[PDB]
Amino acid sequence: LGLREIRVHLCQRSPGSQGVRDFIVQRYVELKKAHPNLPILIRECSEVQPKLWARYAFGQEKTVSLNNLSADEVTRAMQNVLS
Amino acid sequence: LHHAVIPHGKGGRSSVSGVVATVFGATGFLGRYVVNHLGRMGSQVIIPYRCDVYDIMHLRLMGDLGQLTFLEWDARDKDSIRKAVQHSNVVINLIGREWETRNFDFEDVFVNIPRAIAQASKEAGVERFIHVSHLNASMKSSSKSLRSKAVGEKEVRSVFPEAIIIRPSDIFGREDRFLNHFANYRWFLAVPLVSLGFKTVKQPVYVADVSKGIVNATKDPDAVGKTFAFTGPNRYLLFHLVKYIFGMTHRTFIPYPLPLFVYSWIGKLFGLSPFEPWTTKDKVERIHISDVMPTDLPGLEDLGVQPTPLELKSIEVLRRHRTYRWLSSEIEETKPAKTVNY
Amino acid sequence: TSVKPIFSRDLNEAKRRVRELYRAWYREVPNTVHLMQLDITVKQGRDKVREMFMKNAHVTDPRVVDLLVIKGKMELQETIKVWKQRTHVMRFFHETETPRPKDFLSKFYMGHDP
Amino acid sequence: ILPGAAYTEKSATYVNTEGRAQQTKVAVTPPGLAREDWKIIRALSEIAGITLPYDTLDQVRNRLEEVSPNLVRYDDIEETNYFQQASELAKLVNQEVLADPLVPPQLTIKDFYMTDSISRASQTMAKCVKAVTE
Amino acid sequence: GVQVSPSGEKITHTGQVYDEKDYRRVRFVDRQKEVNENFAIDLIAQQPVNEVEHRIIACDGGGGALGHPKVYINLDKETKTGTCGYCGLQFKQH
Amino acid sequence: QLITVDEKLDITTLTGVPEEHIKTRKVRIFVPARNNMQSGVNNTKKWKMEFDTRERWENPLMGWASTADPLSNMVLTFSAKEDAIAFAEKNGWSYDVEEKKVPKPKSKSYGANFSWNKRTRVSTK
Amino acid sequence: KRPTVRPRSDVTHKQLSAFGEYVAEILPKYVQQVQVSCLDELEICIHPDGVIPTLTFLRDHTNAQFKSLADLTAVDVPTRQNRFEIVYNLLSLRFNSRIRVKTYADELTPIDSIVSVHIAANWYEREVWDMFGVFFFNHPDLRRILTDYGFEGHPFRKDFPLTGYVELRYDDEVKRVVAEPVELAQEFRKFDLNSPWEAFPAYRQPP
Ligand SMILES: NC(=O)C1=CN([C@@H]2O[C@H](COP(=O)(O)OP(=O)(O)OC[C@H]3O[C@@H](n4cnc5c(N)ncnc54)[C@H](OP(=O)(O)O)[C@@H]3O)[C@@H](O)[C@H]2O)C=CC1
Ligand SMILES: [Zn+2]
Repeated sequence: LGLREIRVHLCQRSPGSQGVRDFIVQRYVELKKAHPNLPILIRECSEVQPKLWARYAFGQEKTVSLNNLSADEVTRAMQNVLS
Repeated sequence: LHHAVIPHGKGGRSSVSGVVATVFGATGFLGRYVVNHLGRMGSQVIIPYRCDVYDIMHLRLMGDLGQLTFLEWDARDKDSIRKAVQHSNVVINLIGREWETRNFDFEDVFVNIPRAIAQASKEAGVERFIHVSHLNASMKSSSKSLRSKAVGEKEVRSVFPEAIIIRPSDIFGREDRFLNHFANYRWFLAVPLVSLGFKTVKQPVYVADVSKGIVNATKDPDAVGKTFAFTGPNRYLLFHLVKYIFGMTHRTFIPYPLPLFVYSWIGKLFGLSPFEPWTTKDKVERIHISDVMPTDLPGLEDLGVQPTPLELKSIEVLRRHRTYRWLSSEIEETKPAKTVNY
Repeated sequence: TSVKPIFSRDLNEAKRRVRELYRAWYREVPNTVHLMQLDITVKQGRDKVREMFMKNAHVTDPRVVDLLVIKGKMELQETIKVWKQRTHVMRFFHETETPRPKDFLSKFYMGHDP
Repeated sequence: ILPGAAYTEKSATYVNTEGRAQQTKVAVTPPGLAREDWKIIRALSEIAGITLPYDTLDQVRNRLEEVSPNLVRYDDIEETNYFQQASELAKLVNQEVLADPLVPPQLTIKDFYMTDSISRASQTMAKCVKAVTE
Repeated sequence: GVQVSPSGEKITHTGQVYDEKDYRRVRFVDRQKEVNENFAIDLIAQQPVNEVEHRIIACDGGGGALGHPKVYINLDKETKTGTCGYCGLQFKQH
Repeated sequence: QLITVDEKLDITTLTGVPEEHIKTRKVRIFVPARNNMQSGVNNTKKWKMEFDTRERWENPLMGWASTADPLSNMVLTFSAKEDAIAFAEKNGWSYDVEEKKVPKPKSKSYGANFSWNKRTRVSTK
Repeated sequence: KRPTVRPRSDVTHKQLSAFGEYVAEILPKYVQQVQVSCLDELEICIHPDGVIPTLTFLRDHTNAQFKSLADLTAVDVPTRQNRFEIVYNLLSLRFNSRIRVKTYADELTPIDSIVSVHIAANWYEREVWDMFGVFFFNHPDLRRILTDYGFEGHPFRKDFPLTGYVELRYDDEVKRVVAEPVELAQEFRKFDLNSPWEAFPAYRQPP
């Protein structure tokens, strides 16, 4: 029911990961300040479709497939999971 | 839990299961199969024996290098029991004979010895002690054997609490004394029965199902103070059971009435033979005792063994009683017996 | 791709051979049980024949199926004649091995197997 | 007490300081009734109603893939970045370093040989401590 | 030089014995655990330490080809006594 | 003639290995590491293929090490990684590959031992 | 002079080398890589489809009367995609020479039989099948010759464990010899004996 921790996957140089990587350098700083006790376990792999895994109260994981989503498009996608 | 006893391997020979066992009836008929299922997996079975070293020869199979240790003992003589039940973890007492000898009564084979094994095991420090009685082991009984086992069952438990009292029905098998008995009545032109066999119900059980039950009784954490009754399915009627034995053993079937008073005295005559008698007054009564229902006891299903029907595993033992012109017949041509819930 | 054939133009043609070999076994179970004194009944013998086929029903390579059929005929030849005795025929039924469990918890209790 | 298996007794994925995931491989089966570390939690789940999904080891590696892709990549190092963002969030806090000299616990070689349960239990490592101090 | 363990069992020259509670002791019931009573630690110590003139002395089993490979010991140490590696003999000088 | 077959080559049923050693078993394709005690590199150059180790226990009688699996002792040598992979997939075993670890060429000069201003100066000989 | 090194009769190297070429250009459709070893023995590698023409030729031809089939072996090499390298050793009794003929195979690529040409192959011809699983076309009987009647395996394949997958023992529960998975009492001790030094520089394989 209540969000416990988010985690995001993305590549280094893959063009598909663009937008996730543009997201961090603009909106990551603001969010963590807004939610000090919400671990956003961002992890950076080599080749992987970007994902936004979310963890909830009991055993429950909802995930998206935010591949080739613009930087602003990620902002709404994750803001959806927060609310 | 000594590190040696800890189980190991995938289960089989050359393995360890921590079931160091002293079987006191290995030389017999049920003991052969109990040792096999202990030795098939990894178990060091100590086999006390008094017979010839030749009669125990067939038991040197069914066990890896040094998984068997043969020791001598005399039931009357104390201090040979303790020497055998000392290091064991489970003691399986299968001692039992169906007739009196010059030295041993039924009291001295069903009551005294189990007490000596039981007392010598509790002091020794065994964890379990599996005992075998008969299902019809009521004190209010007619057979001399069944009544003695009733006292032995109570006396074993009093000395050694938390014993496992196994109560099989009449066990049938290859070298048995149930199907090999009725099938041997052909040597007389007919098969005498009491009341043509009606009013008597038998619930035979296969040996492997019994031995599987005994072997799993030394593993399952529960069943440490319980009393089982390995009956098996398909309660046949003695007339229908014997008629079926001759159905597989394509010989004949000429049952006729016979009072139990004459059919016991004739049986008492065969009991005079110095050798293994063919029949005895006590075996006449056991064959003609209705088997109680298993309702108020756990049984095989509550222990992890599937009872095996008689029709499936009857040709294995009754083939040797067939003659040429009937040796190659199969299970299909027998019209199996009819079960009765009476 | 581009592999020479062996007694099979395509899978359907090789399925006919398997169906030909099955008809050879189903007609044979009732003769072995009697010719050599087996303790099984014919009804359950044919079940094992069918079971040994479903063990290999997931294969789709035409070449593999032909080799499976070739071996089966050899297995049948050794049984049509009594070259393989009661010891060998009853080896398929696995009447002694303990049924290996499937539940993970049962595997965890005994042994280190996965 | 639920006995597990040591690092020489089970296939496990350890990540080192560089972030380079590496795989142990079984050399000796664990002694006695000890079982693999991850098997106990899976078995412990099934007794309760938690019923953890994955059954065998290869499925647990699939689970590690979802939680963190880098773990399953063996002998591969991820060119991590984004240290700027961590530094910017670091400067926000208003804590002051204590006015006390910092001294590592390991100042002399005698403290090297006893630092873990495995080394502590060993008798060779205990010989070295006896030799060094003496 | 055989010593009996508290359980009454005989300890071999390798120091082995089965505990009182070990089930593997059954094999010795009605039989015996043969142990060689001529230990090797004790017998080699009862030999006298040989004294030689050189600082490097050879050692072989004694018969030449019937002994052990030709080795050379260094006898400069005075606190200890040089020991042949194959046979447990000892050498000193002076 | 020829046939069309796009399905991956698969001969698990022909070799007749029991199913208990097909799915569960794991295969390791690697180039064995040089025994660091020796400085020769002949043990390498050949891709090997072991199997996942299984339980070994002391025999209750002699203390010998007894096993319950037949594949433990088997090691197969291959010329190149690609050939080993085909064998693993062809027989249906699961496989994992550890990439070759060849030493990086190093610049050893006897003259660096005796340098006028660098720190490479060896203090002995 | 050199009592250790074997005497080298180089005459029989020239004779074999001349004959290998003679066979090479008199049967080009199949012949591949004829070679002669130090030990003066010829070796002809044949495309598998040419086994009958090559073996029939080398028997009937007047200048090559190889009528005796010494043996028909098979070498398993998992490295190469065509594993099984069937070998034919032949003998003449006329020219007093031995010639080896080699072809490749695979567990899904059978080879034509030779019992038509050399009846000696018949039993050797099954032995390969029983031990390597190399099916052979046009053979009359073709059944296992060596292994038990119930091996679902091919023992000489390098992927077959030495101890095997099954052991036989006697059981009283069923009163017949039964088969159970193998559990050795003492595991076979594989000795890693290979030395890490180039014993033979003449066979170096550059990277
Ligand atoms: N129908 C059945 O078979 C039934 C069997 N049971 C129980 O099963 C157990 C064994 O069945 P089964 O084996 O068929 O009977 P057996 O007579 O075949 O087994 C006899 C065993 O007991 C030993 N034994 C008998 N008397 C003595 C004695 N006085 N001193 C020492 N050892 C002795 C025998 O040793 P030796 O070989 O030297 O005689 C042999 O090992 C018995 O306890 C019996 O009550 C229960 C119900 C019915
Ligand atoms: Zn010496």
